[PDB]
Amino acid sequence: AYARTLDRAVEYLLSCQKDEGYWWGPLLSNVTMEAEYVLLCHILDRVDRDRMEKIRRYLLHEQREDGTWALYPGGPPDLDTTIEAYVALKYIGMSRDEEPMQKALRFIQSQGGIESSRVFTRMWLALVGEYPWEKVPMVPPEIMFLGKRMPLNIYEFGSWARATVVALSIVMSRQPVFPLPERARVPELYETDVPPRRRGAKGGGGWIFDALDRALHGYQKLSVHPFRRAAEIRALDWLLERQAGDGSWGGIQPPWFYALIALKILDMTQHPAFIKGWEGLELYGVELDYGGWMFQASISPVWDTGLAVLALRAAGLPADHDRLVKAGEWLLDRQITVPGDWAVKRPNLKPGGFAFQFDNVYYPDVDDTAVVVWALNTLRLPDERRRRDAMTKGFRWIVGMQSSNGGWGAYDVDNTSDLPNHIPFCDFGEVTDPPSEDVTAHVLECFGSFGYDDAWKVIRRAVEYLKREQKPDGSWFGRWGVNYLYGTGAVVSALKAVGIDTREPYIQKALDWVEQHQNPDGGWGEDCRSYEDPAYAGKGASTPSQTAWALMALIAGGRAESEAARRGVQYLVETQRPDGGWDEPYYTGTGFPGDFYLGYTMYRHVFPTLALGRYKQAI
Amino acid sequence: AYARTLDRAVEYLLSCQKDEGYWWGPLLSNVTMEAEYVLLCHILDRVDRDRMEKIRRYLLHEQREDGTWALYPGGPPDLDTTIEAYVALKYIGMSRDEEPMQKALRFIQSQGGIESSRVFTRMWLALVGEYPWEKVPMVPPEIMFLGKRMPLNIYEFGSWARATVVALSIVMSRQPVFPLPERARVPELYETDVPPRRRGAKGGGGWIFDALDRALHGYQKLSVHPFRRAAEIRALDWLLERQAGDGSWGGIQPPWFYALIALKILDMTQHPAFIKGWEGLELYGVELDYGGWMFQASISPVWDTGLAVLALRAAGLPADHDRLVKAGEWLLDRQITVPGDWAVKRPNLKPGGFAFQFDNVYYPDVDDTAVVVWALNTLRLPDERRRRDAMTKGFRWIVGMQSSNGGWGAYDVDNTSDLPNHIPFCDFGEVTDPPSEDVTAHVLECFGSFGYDDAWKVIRRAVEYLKREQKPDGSWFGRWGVNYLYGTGAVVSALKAVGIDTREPYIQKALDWVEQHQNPDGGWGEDCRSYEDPAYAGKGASTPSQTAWALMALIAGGRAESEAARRGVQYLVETQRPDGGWDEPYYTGTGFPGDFYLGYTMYRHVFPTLALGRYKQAI
Ligand SMILES: C=CCN(C)C/C=C/COc1ccc2c(-c3ccc(Br)cc3)coc2c1
Ligand SMILES: C=CCN(C)C/C=C/COc1ccc2c(-c3ccc(Br)cc3)coc2c1
Ligand SMILES: CCCCCCCCOCCOCCOCCOCCO
Ligand SMILES: CCCCCCCCOCCOCCOCCOCCO
Repeated sequence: AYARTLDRAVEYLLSCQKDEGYWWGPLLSNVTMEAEYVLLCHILDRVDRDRMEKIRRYLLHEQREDGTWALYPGGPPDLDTTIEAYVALKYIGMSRDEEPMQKALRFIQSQGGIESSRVFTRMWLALVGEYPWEKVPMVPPEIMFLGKRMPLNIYEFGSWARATVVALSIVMSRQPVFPLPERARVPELYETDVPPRRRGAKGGGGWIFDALDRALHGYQKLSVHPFRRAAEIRALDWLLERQAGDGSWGGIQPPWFYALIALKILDMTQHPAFIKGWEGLELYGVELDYGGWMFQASISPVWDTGLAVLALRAAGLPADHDRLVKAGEWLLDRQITVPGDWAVKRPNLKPGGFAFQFDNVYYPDVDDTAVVVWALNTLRLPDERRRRDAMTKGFRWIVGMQSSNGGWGAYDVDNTSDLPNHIPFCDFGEVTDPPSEDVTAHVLECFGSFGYDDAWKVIRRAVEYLKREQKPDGSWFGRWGVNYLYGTGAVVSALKAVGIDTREPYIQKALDWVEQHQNPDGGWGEDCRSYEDPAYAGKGASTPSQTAWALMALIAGGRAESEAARRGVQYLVETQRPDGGWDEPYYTGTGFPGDFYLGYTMYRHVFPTLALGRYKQAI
Repeated sequence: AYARTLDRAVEYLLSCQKDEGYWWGPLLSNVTMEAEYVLLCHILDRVDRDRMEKIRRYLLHEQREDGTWALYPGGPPDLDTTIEAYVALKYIGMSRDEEPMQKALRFIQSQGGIESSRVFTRMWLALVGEYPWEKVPMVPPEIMFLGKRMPLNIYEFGSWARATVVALSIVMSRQPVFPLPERARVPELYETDVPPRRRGAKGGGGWIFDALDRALHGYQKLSVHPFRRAAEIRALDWLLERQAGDGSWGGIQPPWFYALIALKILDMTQHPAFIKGWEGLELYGVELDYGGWMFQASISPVWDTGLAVLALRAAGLPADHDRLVKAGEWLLDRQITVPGDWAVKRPNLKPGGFAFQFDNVYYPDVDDTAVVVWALNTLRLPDERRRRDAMTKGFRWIVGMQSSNGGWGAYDVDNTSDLPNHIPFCDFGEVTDPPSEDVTAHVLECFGSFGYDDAWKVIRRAVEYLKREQKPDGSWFGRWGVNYLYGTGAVVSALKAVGIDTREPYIQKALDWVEQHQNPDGGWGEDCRSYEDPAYAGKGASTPSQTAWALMALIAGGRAESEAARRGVQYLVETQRPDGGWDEPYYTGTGFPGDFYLGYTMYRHVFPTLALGRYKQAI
């Protein structure tokens, strides 16, 4: 039956593999990437008329009937995203009249205008002079003086927030303004009567931080700021030391852009670091066949490759298939062997992790490292020496990364401070990197492959963590993947792999929850709204990936030979395309719950293949 | 008569001009450049068999009958240079037997062996483990803590020494060893009976520094060096901030190589600065037609271009010649507009200088700046706006650069400390950058072109400086050009340009000295030995450049219509080649008096043309 579905999915995957031996699907997000890019180009005075064009098609192409842009496809209109896209277009050439500009503007006004947008959005506008800097939450260079163990030192922030904070302190230190031509000024963003509905800090704003900010804005007005000169150079040096190989900073859009702006501010346009950071941008860009151009928030080569392998294996290909060897070899050359920001909390821990992107040595993450190591553990490569060795380093590193609650974060250990969540500046996404169910699950499943079972204390401490984090209805939150279907799929699969008994009560209570959300069409789907409103948990249009996730949960829990089970397999078999792939018009990836969603292009092909590969196993 | 010589020389220079509009002659030095390169490659584990070959041909080709290499062509065998070349060859493949290896080896031994070589040479050997680190003068990272105004803070060193000191403190901090294969070990460098004739610090070694070093090597042995971690990072950041656009450091061989080694030491071979620093090297390399390959100690594009223009103008071409405009435009794009290390002593001084090489913004020098500005002053470019403006900036920068004694240094103001000259480490070349007669002269002649005569206090203070520095016999030392013929030529030409009276006693006493050293063959020549033994001052085989220098001195002093005068013109007119150029098998350039000499490839063509252009003027 499905066997053909598999043979067809397999050959399709293999056809997507690049020459070097890896897989690399693009990463989808929202238009703030390209919108901010346009603005960046203006700040750096490096505008390419042809590029703007391609960007205009894209922005428009992405706008909806109502004239707005959302975070995820088929989602509620987003203010910030729409404001930024609006300004972007007006600068590229559009007139506030044109149909699109019209629809958007009205939606923006019906929301309280610019005064209701996240800090970033107001900050960008502040940068081109369309918003007073005084009203933007202040982050001082002096934050660079806080010690390793102090309230709000930069290492109390998540890796992704950290670099941004550093780069920004330099920018906010100078509060520079790069005026836009009159043709693009957007005063109309204020022209509204609706009351400005301000978004506050993630965890609520104590009156302390409120005061402190006003404080800082006042100090900012003084004529002399002693040691500021030094605080800046401190930040700069911090940035210069960490620049990634591709010229980015962390391989993520934000800090990269801010860092570049900051160098511009410091008259360092013709310094090696600036030049490289600038040229690097192109690698993250993508030519859209309909004429547009988009910029990736980040890139997932390693990750894509890692899952690719595992899927193709669980599928059927030989642990030494010459095409998988190409990948295995490639992966080995990726292993990070030098200290990263994580060493600040683990000085005696030997380097051995992996990054998400191509060349980002200071920020390996547990998730990638776990999947990669495990994927390798399933291959037989020529140099069994290096494979054995690689694995062991990565493994040890993963173990040394385990946090205090027996769980695993993504980039740091016990990056669980609560302080950062209350600053006025932090009103978007996550700011800290605490342990999560999905990463912890992936780790356990990694160790699982090696055989380490529930006996080992490390594994237990972790299971205890998961057991305590389970939800009332028996599901598990999905931190980096939409959502409960993603998490529950992870945990169960993991627990199964570490020897735990699939028959336990809590396990059964999870599998039940799964069968319970199967859509009429036989598959499963969970919409990104499930982060904002619970009624959506496990509810949504069926997708190949999410279906594949629920299947893995079922296959692991023994219910492989179920109705719901065989039912979901049908869905995949039917919905598959002639070429072997699958379609998926919905995002199944999560950047920040409720704030930033991602579309992992390869998910639709790899997870269905891995789920099917594992079903063919249960028989 | 000579008119043809000029026409011929002119069209020749014009044929040497690159497309972009500049001139760029190679820079000759000695084999330690290529020898150190070989070693560098070994340290970085990046050896290209093919390149090694090209370097062997070169090394050999440069060796002399006696089996030694000298600093300047036709000079006494140099120990350090020969030791380094020896080791280089042995590593590339030579056997201690072969004729070349034998002759060299014996010369080395007849000198006390390795124990008689400069610090650098022993250090390089220490790096590959052929010499104990304990016996190498120690320079600690902690030097990074001395304040702006303190004994031996890094800004008390000359720009070229500074960067090296920083990069090295990191290296000496770790005292790393990169072993050579047994095949190349050079124990035989010790096998000698002759007493080791040790070279001491430039200005003498007080017993203090002697003790201090011993102190440091002791502290080096401790198990804990508090804050060293930070001293290193201070150095690292200092380097990271100053890397040049081409990836070099200062556009000079030394620090660039050391910095690269230092990054390697810190596991930063995957960092942008290193990759760029590494790829940058190729630009300084040069394919030799006989199969060899050489590496330039530095590059003189700006300088060459600057003089090229002036010569072609004084010769005759129109101030708006389309071919000179190409140059003028090019030069404008070169002006440095950001703070350099010089700002540490001139914070309120506006940037406006120029560098020697292509892209080296933190180290513009007075010499280049003066020649460039002045050369522009002689042109008529399309955008008279930028020309007017640029000049002004440069001018101001030059003025603000004048030191305490009315003289001008090269890179810094009053970089005249005496402390650095006594450290055990500093046994090679110059370590400080004090004012010199030639630079000061070039500056005066620059201003001179504008009009600013002796009235202006600036000019006077300077003339006073020169007047006091003149030698007993009426000559002027040549700091960056071999030597008295170079300096005296500069000064006199300058003084003439600033309105002074060529008839004065001291002026006449100079011109006389000139006429007095004219060689029988009608030309002038001064050998590089004139830095070690006075009997050589103004003595040596005639060269096109030095002849052209003495001519400018004579033409300026009114004695243009002299015997010696017309006599020297003959020399040039005759010795000139059929193509238009001139030959010059001798170095006329000076890096460090008595320690490092340079061959300016373009000198032989430009100065003769400029001297001839100025003779055609006196009629
Ligand atoms: C899929 C598995 C998740 N696991 C953990 C691997 C790591 C993935 C990379 O995680 C991120 C995490 C954050 C980001 C951002 C981003 C976007 C906007 C802001 Br504001 C800040 C960061 C852009 O790309 C990102 C990628
Ligand atoms: C011709 C005019 C001189 N004027 C002033 C312009 C500046 C020229 C650059 O001066 C230098 C000055 C020093 C160096 C070194 C060098 C070589 C060995 C060591 Br050790 C240290 C530096 C290599 O190249 C150099 C070039
Ligand atoms: C000069 C110290 C070299 C020793 C490196 C250990 C650094 C420990 O990391 C602590 C914080 O820095 C995070 C890592 O990325 C650092 C890059 O800087 C490179 C070498 O200092
Ligand atoms: C963050 C301060 C930036 C202002 C620096 C100017 C300081 C005065 O110059 C001191 C000497 O250092 C030379 C500066 O240029 C080198 C690179 O350092 C980068 C920031 O300017």
